Amino acid sequence: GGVTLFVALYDYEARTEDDISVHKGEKVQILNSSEGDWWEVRSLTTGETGYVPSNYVAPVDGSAAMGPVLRLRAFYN
Repeated sequence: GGVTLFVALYDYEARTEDDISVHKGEKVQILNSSEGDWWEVRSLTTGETGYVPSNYVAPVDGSAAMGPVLRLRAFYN
């Protein structure tokens, strides 16, 4: 099957040469989630890659979201 996409929850502004800026709502592909705190991602709006805080992204779909979110997603699908 295809990639599981993630979405930026919050705006994040890159401060160094290692991180990347993302804007809330932008989708990303996860490249390296082998650290808990910082994840390497590909921006699906710029094509750039770099690290963002793991807590600033969440899966777009799937099954780990709280029950009310799963129910609302199903209702509007």
